Formats: sequence, C-alpha cells, structure tokens
Amino acid sequence: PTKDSYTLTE
Amino acid sequence: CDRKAVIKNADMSEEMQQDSVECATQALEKYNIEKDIAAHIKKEFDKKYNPTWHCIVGRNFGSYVTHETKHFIYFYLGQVAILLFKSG
Ligand SMILES: [Cl-]
Repeated sequence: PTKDSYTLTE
Repeated sequence: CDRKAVIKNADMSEEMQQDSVECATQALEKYNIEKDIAAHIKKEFDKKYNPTWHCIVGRNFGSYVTHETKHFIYFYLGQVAILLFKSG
C-alpha cells in the first residue's frame, strides 16, 4: 500500500 | 545551535514524527555534510523501523517519490530540510 508525495524547499 | 523543528508533511504516526526529529537532531549534532546526515538517519530508521528507508537532506530541492502509507515525513530542522520515507 503506497502513495505519491511532492516536497519543495522554501 | 537549537534549530526549530517544523513538520511540513507527514504520513506517519506521531510517535515516529518525534523519533524522526530527534534522530535528525542527533545527526546534525554529529555531522556537518548533508550526505553524512542523510546516511545516519537512513541507517537508524532501517534499524529502528525495518528497511527500506531513504533520506534526502538539503537547503534547496524538490522531490516526487512513492512511499508506503504511514512512512513518509518532510520537515525542516532549522534551515535544513529533511525528507525521510520508506519504499521497498
Ligand atoms: Cl553540505
């Protein structure tokens, strides 16, 4: 059971 | 010295989010180079919570990854961003 995620720095 | 921890996105127990922050805190105390910080955190989480974890540590990056549910956190320790997640 998996999910996709974004991250971004300020 | 005392960097403010700020969680930006978490898909994990509140227990582990505190463990992440604490473990990243120890890593930043021990190491200055981002890849060494990331290695320390990744290896501790492989031990404490079973493989396979991945860790990115930096001041400027964006990411798109696939992680097991309940095993993803993205937080700032001071001015340093830490992405830690399980996939595999
Ligand atoms: Cl560095």
